[PDB]
Amino acid sequence: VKPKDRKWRGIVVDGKNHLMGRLAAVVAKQLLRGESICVVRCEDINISQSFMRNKFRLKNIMRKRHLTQPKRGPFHYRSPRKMFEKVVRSMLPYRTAHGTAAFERLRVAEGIPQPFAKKKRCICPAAHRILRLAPNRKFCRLGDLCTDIGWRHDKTIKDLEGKRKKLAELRWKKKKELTKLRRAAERLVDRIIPRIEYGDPKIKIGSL
Amino acid sequence: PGFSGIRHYEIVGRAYPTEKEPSPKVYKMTVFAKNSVVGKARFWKLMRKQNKVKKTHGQVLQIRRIFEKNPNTIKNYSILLRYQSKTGVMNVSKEYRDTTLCGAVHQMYMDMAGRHHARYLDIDIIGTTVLKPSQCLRPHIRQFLQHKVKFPLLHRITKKLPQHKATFLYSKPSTYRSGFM
Amino acid sequence: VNRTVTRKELKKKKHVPHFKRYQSWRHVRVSESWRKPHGIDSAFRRRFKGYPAMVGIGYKQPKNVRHVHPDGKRQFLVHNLKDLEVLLMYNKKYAAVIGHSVGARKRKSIVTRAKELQIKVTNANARL
Amino acid sequence: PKPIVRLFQPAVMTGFKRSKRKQDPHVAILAIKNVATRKHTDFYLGKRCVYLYRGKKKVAGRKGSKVKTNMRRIWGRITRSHGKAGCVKAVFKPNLPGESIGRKVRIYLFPSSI
Amino acid sequence: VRKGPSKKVTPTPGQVLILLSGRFRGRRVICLKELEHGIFLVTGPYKVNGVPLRRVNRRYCICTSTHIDISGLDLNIPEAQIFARRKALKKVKKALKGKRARAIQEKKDQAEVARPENSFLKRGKKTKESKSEEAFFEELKEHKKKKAGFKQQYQKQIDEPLIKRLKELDPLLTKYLSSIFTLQVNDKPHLMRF
Amino acid sequence: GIDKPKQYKNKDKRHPTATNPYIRVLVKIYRFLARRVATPFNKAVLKR
Amino acid sequence: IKDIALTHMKLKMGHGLRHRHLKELVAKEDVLNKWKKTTVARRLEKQKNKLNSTD
Amino acid sequence: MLQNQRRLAKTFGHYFVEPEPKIAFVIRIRGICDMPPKPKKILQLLRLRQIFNGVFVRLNAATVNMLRVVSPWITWGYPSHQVVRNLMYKRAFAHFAHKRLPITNQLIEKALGKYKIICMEDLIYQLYTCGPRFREVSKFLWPFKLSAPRGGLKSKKKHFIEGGDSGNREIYINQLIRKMI
RNA sequence: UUGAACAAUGGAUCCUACGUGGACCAUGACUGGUAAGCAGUGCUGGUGAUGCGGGGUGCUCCGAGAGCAGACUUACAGAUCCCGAG
RNA sequence: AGUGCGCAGCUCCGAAAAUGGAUGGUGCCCAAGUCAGUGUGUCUCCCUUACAGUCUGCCAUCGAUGUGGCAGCCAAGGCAGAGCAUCGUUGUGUAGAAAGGGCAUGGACAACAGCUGAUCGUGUUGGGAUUGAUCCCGGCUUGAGGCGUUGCCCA
Repeated sequence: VKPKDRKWRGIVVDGKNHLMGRLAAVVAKQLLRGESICVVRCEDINISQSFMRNKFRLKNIMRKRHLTQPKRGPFHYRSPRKMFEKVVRSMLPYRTAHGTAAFERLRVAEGIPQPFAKKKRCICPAAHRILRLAPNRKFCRLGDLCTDIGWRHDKTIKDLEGKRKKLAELRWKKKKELTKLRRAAERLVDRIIPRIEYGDPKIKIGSL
Repeated sequence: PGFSGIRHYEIVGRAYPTEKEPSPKVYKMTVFAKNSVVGKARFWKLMRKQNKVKKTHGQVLQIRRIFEKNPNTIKNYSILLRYQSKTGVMNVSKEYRDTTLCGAVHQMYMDMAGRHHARYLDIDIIGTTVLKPSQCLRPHIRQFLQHKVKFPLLHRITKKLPQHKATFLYSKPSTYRSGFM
Repeated sequence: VNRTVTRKELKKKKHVPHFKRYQSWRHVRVSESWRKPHGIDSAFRRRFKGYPAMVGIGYKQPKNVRHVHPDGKRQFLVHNLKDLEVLLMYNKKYAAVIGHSVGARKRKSIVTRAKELQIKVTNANARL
Repeated sequence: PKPIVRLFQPAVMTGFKRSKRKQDPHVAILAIKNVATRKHTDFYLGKRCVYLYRGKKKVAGRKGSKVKTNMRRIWGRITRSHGKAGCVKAVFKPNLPGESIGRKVRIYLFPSSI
Repeated sequence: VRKGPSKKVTPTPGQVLILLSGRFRGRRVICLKELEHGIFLVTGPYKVNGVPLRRVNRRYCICTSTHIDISGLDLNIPEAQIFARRKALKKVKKALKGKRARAIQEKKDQAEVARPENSFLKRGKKTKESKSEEAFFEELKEHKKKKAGFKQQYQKQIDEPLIKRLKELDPLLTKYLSSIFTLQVNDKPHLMRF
Repeated sequence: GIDKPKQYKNKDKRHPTATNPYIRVLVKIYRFLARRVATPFNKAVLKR
Repeated sequence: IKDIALTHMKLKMGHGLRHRHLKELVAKEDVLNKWKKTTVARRLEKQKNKLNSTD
Repeated sequence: MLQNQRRLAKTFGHYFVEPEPKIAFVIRIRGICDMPPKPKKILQLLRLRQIFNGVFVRLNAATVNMLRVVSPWITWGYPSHQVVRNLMYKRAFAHFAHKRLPITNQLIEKALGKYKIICMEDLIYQLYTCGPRFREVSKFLWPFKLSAPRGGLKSKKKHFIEGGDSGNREIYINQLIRKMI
């Protein structure tokens, strides 16, 4: 991991199965409240409507260009991570000092790179697609939309994620064995010193 | 249901006895209104426009808020109403399973608002009645009129207080559990 | 009364802002000294939301502390030993400010006599 | 070393008292950790709170410690609640700085009444 | 099941308190008695906690639900001699404007404050000075030394029968008081009873 | 704000416009008299 | 139904059973102990005991 | 005695026509800008020149026909005995000597002794139960200033019957005064 | 019962220096015109002369009216985030 | 149960303009759309805040009362359109006005036994006072072929 990211500490949010704008808004409010957040797996973020509807929405968005010089015009990113960063930017007051401080606390990433794969990632219940969208309703995928408008790196990240998942499975099995024998150690000590629990009327000044 | 924000009144009124009419007729309305102010309002809105007796020339003898006798047994209330639309008036018969008549009336009002964009002051309750389960003609009522209705809770979202609404929830949820936490 | 104003009541002044003439910061011809705006479209005169303060009487301060200095004392411009002898009985309310033109020879005598009378001279150390 | 012990609750300064387009820099809004309802702010009502920031020069430290430090302190009090989601209105002296927003503030358990 | 009315949570003699601030943060002490309204004499024993005979505001301590049954212990202390005034020349900065309330609520305070004594030259506090920075420093050292030695008398006079009582009561209380109270990430003060 | 009635301004004249100090002395005398004798005649003379 | 949560057990009873019979059914079927022995009961009890625990 | 009459009527199946209200507390809910001339003049005559100012008025033909025409700017209602008492003991000032003086028993004796009224209890009695000297008491009183109510108003613009906060709140003005004191 | 209510620091008698005499906006009260951010009117209120809260922005809408401050509370209207308030 | 007429709510078509663009942006989809209800002196979450309402302090205005030595005594005030004490009311403003109150400039008549070579005035830079017009002072320049404060009058 590069030095500046070795220095990194914060919360890691699994962006998979999340509604894009609700995610963005939760992340934005928390960044303003001063949290550092890294929204990981931005290709697996969900958007609330049909694939074709969102494809046409992105088409009409990218229609907007500065006619005198486009290289100065609205930038329309092909990466899911960068699209998400722009939605979060829009939710933030990025044209102030505290607003740019929040936006620089934002730490969006694609796939799951290393400083964040070494960390416990969470999910926002509000903004979660399963917990929010009715099953009746349709939804799309940000990586699908981004490969539709370009973004040649979907499969490149799919392979890397498969590799990461194999390593994670190895570590998960080792962790299962270690938690087995850690319960073993706990019971071995439960023989020596019985665990005193909160549900006890014995804990008092005439006892103890 | 819970807190039908509606109180039932059985208002009784007449006109001030003039010397030509020393005993004017007496009318008794049944009004489902938020409070007694709105109740008496509706009573006089019917006194005028059905009897030419005006709030200023009339006289309320009783008001009598009515409380539900046994709110622990479910009844099937059929409400006959009429309401005004953008076009003219339409007659409606709807029915609701509820433990209280005021409950069924709040249910009717919110249902009419939902389905037809009707409003309280644009709905006028014609008679209400309680039906034996052999007299309910709607499907969404006849499906619960069985004795041992039974169903699971499948895509549940586990309502929880704001005190412990996890903003980040480092665990993995599951929409199909029993949902104690 | 030969009574100095306390710090308790000096700190209860009412925060007069730093009034300025509007747009005295655009031009060096427009001086800093206040002038009531008489413009027809003036947003300052119309008191728009984020514009500076408008000189008024609400900012005027109580009689007990108005013109009192952070010393707690009012000032009196003296040029003679006569004026010191005038302030003889109010050495706690007033402070003898020597006039700026009074020479060193009379400043010496004023400072001497005023320190015998125990009147504070705000500009005691002026010329030698 | 001596046992370093924690007798405060962290909060975040969530800006000043404000309407949509104007603000009151005298009354700061603070969101306290794990406090997410208005009922839970009755504990912290009245407690003292300090905002810690770092200067460059060394200012005098604790009263009687006679050692200086780069930390600087703005003390205040939690005066009331703010809304329903567990924010409080606190008043500081001097008024909290502008780069205090989005920063941590310690809320001590004194004056205690339990 | 009875909610009951609200009461002023207040320290009692023999109640375990938790100091909220000062040199001893979060240490558990035993409230001995009240000196002034809202100020209490405490000590988490200097052998158990290391907290000496000390005073505390009712506002910088948590009143836990742990009562020690301090019955039958000699708690008599010369509070004025032990804790000096530290503000010499008690109430003279300006010539007394008169105390011109004549019977009640000024006289009943002035007489009640003319009753108590004064920590004399040894048990009082020493205001600072230079005397070549040392002729004061050394004498202050031995003054402090003898004052501490005079306080140790009463402190042990309380703490020798007070430890013999808490060990007599149940032996884990000494480690209960040796342990310091801290907040961790999952502790919410607005929900913690005491 | 308040839909005000007219704030009271006393119509009557209560300061001598005369520049003669002795007319002012007479105004002083008859202020004293209209106060601490309070007869209609004294009030009239004060007015005049 | 958003406010309730379903426990693993069930009784054999008709609609609107009076207290006279419902209390004897819950007693005979031992629903309180069969509930207190569950996992959710113990999670909730540890939570509530942490809550009401003294210093 | 009124309760006994109601008891007897309910016992024997009669109608107790409740005595029509005599006093009403009137509160100015609307502001002062954009005021039509006749409502402006009638609010002046009612002494409701400030927003959230209240006055007691007698309810008869003359006063009601004014209350109607200025209703979009006022609420009014029939206050309870304890609401009258709280108003008098916490908000009442004398309109005397062209000043606004805090009510005292000596000031009441001076301004109203002519009518055998000596104490604040006399004022409260006449106000609640009009009595002969309601006019003199109410004139002696200065229009109550009340704070902006806690909770707040539903909507200034509608009528109380329309969910808003105007017109006649026959008994729900106690709920409003309680918020405004 | 001093013979309707409510209000009322008010009624009478005068003198006198000015600015203004381009208006405009809103509403089944309308007239001309197909209509107009058109032209001409009526009642009342506003703008002009008026800031403040909201309507993103806006001379006229909705609230409310403006000495300097402190505390509390609200109006209109609001609470995904921007942006205080679920 | 099936088949007809219809009637309301939302949705779809009807629905086309020229820089790229606008429910304000983001976005939202059991909504963050829409229709209702509910937040009760009571509510696990009905809360936010205008220069508006309430209370308080101060400023100013317009008044009321007692006075403005014939006073219980000191302290204060002590110029009768002044001052003193208490209370009450009211504070937007273009044109316009004030027999409302002040700041400031040149000079005459007067007062300050005013200041000035132990350094005037000017200017410059800091400080203090003032709601403000503006006033006072320290430093430096500078050095007089001087200046200022109060009343009043002529501009």
